[PDB]
Amino acid sequence: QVQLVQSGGQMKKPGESMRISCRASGYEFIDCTLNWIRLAPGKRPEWMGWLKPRGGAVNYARPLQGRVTMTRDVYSDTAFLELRSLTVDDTAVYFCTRGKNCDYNWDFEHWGRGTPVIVSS
Amino acid sequence: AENLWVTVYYGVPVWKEAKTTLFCASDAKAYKKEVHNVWATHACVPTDPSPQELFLKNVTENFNMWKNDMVDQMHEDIISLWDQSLKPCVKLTPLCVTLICSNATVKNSTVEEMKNCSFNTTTEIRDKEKKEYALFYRPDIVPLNNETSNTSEYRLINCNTSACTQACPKVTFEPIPIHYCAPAGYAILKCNDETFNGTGPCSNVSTVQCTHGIRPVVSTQLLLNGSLAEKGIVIRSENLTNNAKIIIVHLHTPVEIVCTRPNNNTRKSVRIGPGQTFYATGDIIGDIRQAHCNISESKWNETLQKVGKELQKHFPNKTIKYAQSAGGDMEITTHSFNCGGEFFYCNTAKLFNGTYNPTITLQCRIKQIINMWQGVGRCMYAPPIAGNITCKSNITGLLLTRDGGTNSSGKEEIFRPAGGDMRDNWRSELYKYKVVKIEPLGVAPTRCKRR
Amino acid sequence: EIVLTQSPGTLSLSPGETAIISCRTSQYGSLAWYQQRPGQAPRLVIYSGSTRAAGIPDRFSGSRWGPDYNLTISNLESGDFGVYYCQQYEFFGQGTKVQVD
Amino acid sequence: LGFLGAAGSTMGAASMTLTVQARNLLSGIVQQQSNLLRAPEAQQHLLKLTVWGIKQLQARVLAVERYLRDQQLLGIWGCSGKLICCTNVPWNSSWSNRNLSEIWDNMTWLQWDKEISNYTQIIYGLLEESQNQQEKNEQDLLALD
Amino acid sequence: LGFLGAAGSTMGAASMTLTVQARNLLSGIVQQQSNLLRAPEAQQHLLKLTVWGIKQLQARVLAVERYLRDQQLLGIWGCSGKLICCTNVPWNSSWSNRNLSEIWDNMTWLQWDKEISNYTQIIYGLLEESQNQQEKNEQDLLALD
Amino acid sequence: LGFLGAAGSTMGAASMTLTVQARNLLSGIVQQQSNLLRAPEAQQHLLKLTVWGIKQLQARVLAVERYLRDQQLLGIWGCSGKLICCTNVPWNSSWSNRNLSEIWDNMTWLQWDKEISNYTQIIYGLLEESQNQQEKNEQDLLALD
Ligand SMILES: *[C@@H]1O[C@H](CO)[C@@H](O[C@@H]2O[C@H](CO)[C@@H](O[C@@H]3O[C@H](CO[C@H]4O[C@H](CO[C@H]5O[C@H](CO)[C@@H](O)[C@H](O)[C@@H]5O)[C@@H](O)[C@H](O[C@H]5O[C@H](CO)[C@@H](O)[C@H](O)[C@@H]5O)[C@@H]4O)[C@@H](O)[C@H](O[C@H]4O[C@H](CO)[C@@H](O)[C@H](O)[C@@H]4O)[C@@H]3O)[C@H](O)[C@H]2NC(C)=O)[C@H](O)[C@H]1NC(C)=O
Ligand SMILES: *[C@@H]1O[C@H](CO)[C@@H](O[C@@H]2O[C@H](CO)[C@@H](O[C@@H]3O[C@H](CO[C@H]4O[C@H](CO[C@H]5O[C@H](CO)[C@@H](O)[C@H](O)[C@@H]5O)[C@@H](O)[C@H](O[C@H]5O[C@H](CO)[C@@H](O)[C@H](O)[C@@H]5O)[C@@H]4O)[C@@H](O)[C@H](O)[C@@H]3O)[C@H](O)[C@H]2NC(C)=O)[C@H](O)[C@H]1NC(C)=O
Ligand SMILES: *[C@@H]1O[C@H](CO)[C@@H](O[C@@H]2O[C@H](CO)[C@@H](O[C@@H]3O[C@H](CO)[C@@H](O)[C@H](O)[C@@H]3O)[C@H](O)[C@H]2NC(C)=O)[C@H](O)[C@H]1NC(C)=O
Repeated sequence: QVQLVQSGGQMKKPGESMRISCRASGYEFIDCTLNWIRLAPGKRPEWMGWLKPRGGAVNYARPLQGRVTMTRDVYSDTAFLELRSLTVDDTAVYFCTRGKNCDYNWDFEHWGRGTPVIVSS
Repeated sequence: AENLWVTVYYGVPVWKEAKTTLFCASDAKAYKKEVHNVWATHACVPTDPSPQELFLKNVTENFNMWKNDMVDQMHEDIISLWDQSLKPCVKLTPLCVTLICSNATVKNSTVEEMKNCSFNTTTEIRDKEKKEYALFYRPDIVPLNNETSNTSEYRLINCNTSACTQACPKVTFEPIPIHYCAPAGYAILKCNDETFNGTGPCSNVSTVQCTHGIRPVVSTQLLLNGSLAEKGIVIRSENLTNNAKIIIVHLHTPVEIVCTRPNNNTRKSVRIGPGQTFYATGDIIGDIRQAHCNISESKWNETLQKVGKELQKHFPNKTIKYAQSAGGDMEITTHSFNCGGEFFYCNTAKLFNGTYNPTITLQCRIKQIINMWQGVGRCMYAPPIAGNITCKSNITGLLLTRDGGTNSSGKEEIFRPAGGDMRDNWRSELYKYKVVKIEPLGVAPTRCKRR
Repeated sequence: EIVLTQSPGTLSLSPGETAIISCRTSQYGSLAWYQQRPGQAPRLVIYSGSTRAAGIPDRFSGSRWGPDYNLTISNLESGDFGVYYCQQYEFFGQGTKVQVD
Repeated sequence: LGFLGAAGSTMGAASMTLTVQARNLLSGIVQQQSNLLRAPEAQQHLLKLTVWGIKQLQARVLAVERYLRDQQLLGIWGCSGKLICCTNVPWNSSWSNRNLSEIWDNMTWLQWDKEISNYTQIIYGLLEESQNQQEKNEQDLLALD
Repeated sequence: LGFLGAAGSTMGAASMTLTVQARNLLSGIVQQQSNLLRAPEAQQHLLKLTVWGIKQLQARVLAVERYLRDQQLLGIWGCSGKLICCTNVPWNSSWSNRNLSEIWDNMTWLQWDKEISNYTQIIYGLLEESQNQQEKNEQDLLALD
Repeated sequence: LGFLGAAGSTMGAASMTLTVQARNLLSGIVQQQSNLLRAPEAQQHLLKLTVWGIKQLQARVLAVERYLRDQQLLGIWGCSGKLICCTNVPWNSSWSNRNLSEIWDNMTWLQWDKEISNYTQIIYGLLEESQNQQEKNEQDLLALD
């Protein structure tokens, strides 16, 4: 058994930066991978990224290159997502996820509560 | 049918795999004076003075590099030996008090990174204190633009994680090689054949009693001092479509790389207790220059085009494009690199600006409060070394990642350099040498009669 | 910029009946499905194309024959109809949905 | 080197070199007084507590456990020492009924005992009852009158 | 289970089940590779120094000593392997003189082995004399001419 | 005491007292359950980590290694148990040619095998091929028809 905590959804305007956090408890953070996902209804879900906390590694998605950043903090045991210059296209919900085991990173067993983000004007 | 064919034979050439321990072996000549612990310790055993091998006729076996346990075995063992090296001879540090610095002004000019800094340590008498020039080097100070650092005063970076341990001045650090060999009842098998994709049957197979020596030098995203490949270039990777796993690349031909810590330096002792001795940079002499490295651009471009003409083979009509570092902490992005006790951090942007289808120079920064391995505890503190120091190596491989996102036919494909997982510095050499156990009590129906 | 897809795009079945779904066409990789949206984050249904996932009802089982890859969706309910997805590594499907009644 | 130089040869050739494994089954190149290595020089730090000391003792005792267990399983059937043995028991009905020619002509043992593994306990039971019959017959012969 | 399945049975019945002790006096269920268990999962923490580590190694080597000592004491009399042996020596005058009837008809070894303990050394000495006579006679038989 | 009671005596005298070594080569007075000593009183501190615990484990396992290795070298030649043995190959041309008289009349083993030490591997190989001939002939006898 394991669970993931989130700070909820936050709403904002077009064209600025913002942040969102997630954390994990049990099945220690330092060994196994994390994966962000975006859900826009009426649009295809997009693999946002994956961060290996063991060494600060990251491989962002090419369509979002540059204006999205990730960071870790081992002692606090958290996961920060940062993005810049949001548009209405990014109207979606966000999640933080985990895999079954520490060798595969696609068939996601444990998901967060979900956090909507809407911008209209 | 006479006695319906029952008997038993001894010896019985059969074997099966088994997760089990491995063993030490090193050339035990020079290290008899390093009484304190070090990798190829005076303990263990002298290496066999006569290695043996034999080629086995018609043997068919499926080597599989990513599944084998022994890499994890050594990944635990080296860390444990590291701890047992920095468990004794170590002076727990009551550092992190109020300190104040300013621009060094060694010459009339301001130095690049050092800052002449005061420090009120404890005197030998527990009652009183005294001031001396002490440790500064920039990344290990929590800063502020005011007349002091942090918020006021300042503190060393380590004192909200764990107590950093002093490194033993007497203990050397070099990548002295180590062999491995198995106890009785176990043996090691070797795949001599080339063009091996890390899996599937290997035909040209030879049995070696004890593995060849490796140099377990720790580093990231630039495999160095590793044995060159058999021929041409080879990719050894656990799948490619699964972009999560890391992709290795290994070269037959070497490339010279050299780095220099040009400044002369001298360490000055500072006393911090009854018999506990601190060390740090005392003074600097001569021409001031940043640490850097030199590389021949022509050969680097040749090798990048070589790699390019390899991995194009794994795609029908796609095109490649290198790129600079992914991001995040300095540990993974820059080129981690170890040299005689001093440590180097080198920005690798200039080495990956190329594209597919005379003397490049690298900017680098020394670093003196290391938090490598797990990054969780056991931070160590090396002492600076007297005078200048230079060192060279043969680049052997690179650690790449494939990124992801949406793709279409005719689009470009992007690769980036990464690392971090120290295990992928170890799977480079030890893809050979499966571990195997012999079971000598098989049977077969055969006619016989005792009496 | 899409390679993955799945059929049929939309279905109209009552509660309690069975449906046949399939992902296409030929791109290699481990297949997967993610359950219909209940309102919160969805859960898994299947591993490796044909392995049932832990803590899931027994109503649902996949099948794979090379490019051919089908999933039978049996005994649907109003508490389980919704938008469900097909996935290989990075891409996802067109986002099918089965509507109850 | 033993079968590390002769594993894949013919069955007849395999039986001709079953001996040298005795050195290769107990000695070990590095753990102890091998055929190439004697005790190390810096043994003062070997005897003092060290990780590789525990490794040494673990390896030695595991090898001893292995050899003693196999040699005991071989000895109880009256086959001690004899590299080729023989038993007074037939083979069961199943699994049997394979032609003998290929097994001796060109077969290699790596693929042989794969299917015999699950039935291997049965051969131990059959040899056990063979030894029981043999020892009671020995007792009866011992009973002269 | 060794004698633990048939310890208290009749005198003759004990001989019929002496064999399964070979497994029951070397392997052990839990110390190492056994008839029920294999190597442990978290062996990285077992190989690293631990309170129970020395216990495991002590148990293994103690079992090895136990088996080897008595196996040698049996071997030196030329009785190796033979679960029932025989020697060319008579029995001494004192202790002696007890009838064979009850000893095999209903008696069990539990009530028999106590009183022979203090005299047990004497049997070793007499068996040693037997082996000395046998080896000198073997040497003389070798002397054909 | 083994040879320690009769080491330097005559050649023939040594063969007559080879037997008491079996106790002497495995037991040890002090390591374990000896002919004079049992487990120690304050064993709670022997089991807990101590320098002399590592000493006792090292010594006991080294003795086991020694005995098993030499027995195995003796066992492979079919000479197990037999204190006097015999091999199926005559002696090589070089080294040879020394008279038998002095050796058994007055020599003692201390001065004998020093010259034979460098050639001992040759005798091992000769006994090995002797065993190979013996086992193939055993197979031929096994081939009744
Ligand atoms: C990849 O592979 C390559 C190829 O193999 C390999 O290349 C070598 O890399 C090393 C650096 O890692 C090169 O540099 C060497 O550095 C030596 C400097 O260290 C000296 O000081 C150490 C500590 O003692 C100091 O402090 C005490 C107390 O303050 C003081 O008393 C001393 O005087 C001294 O100042 C000391 O540990 C060290 O080594 C000694 O001990 C080891 C272990 O016992 C022993 O093996 C050594 O022989 C030596 O006795 C050394 O004393 C440098 O000295 C050394 O040799 C130069 O100087 C000596 C003396 O002046 C000359 O005799 C010699 O000819 C050299 O000029 C050496 O230069 C080294 O040069 C590379 N190899 C080559 C061929 O160039 C890489 O390391 C590998 N790894 C990587 C990451 O690249
Ligand atoms: C490592 O990288 C791989 C890519 O490089 C990646 O992709 C694939 O992963 C799958 C894992 O499931 C591997 O497994 C299979 O490989 C076969 C190989 O093709 C040949 O063999 C099939 C036999 O398959 C039969 O059995 C399976 C069930 O096991 C059925 O689904 C299948 O339908 C068959 O009944 C044979 O049929 C192939 O023949 C061709 O023609 C027939 C008739 O028209 C077609 O039905 C068939 O689809 C094909 O067109 C052929 O002789 C593959 O065909 C299977 O579909 C399945 O993919 C793959 O080998 C592997 N890709 C490669 C190139 O190896 C791996 O996943 C990745 N590994 C990891 C761990 O990530
Ligand atoms: C104590 O431990 C911390 C943790 O590693 C050391 O680093 C500090 O980590 C925090 C983590 O959030 C940094 O936070 C900053 O947040 C702002 C928010 O706007 C952001 O813009 C910055 O980029 C950064 O993420 C913080 O900067 C960083 N450094 C300091 C001095 O707090 C910290 O150095 C350790 N020592 C002390 C005395 O705190």
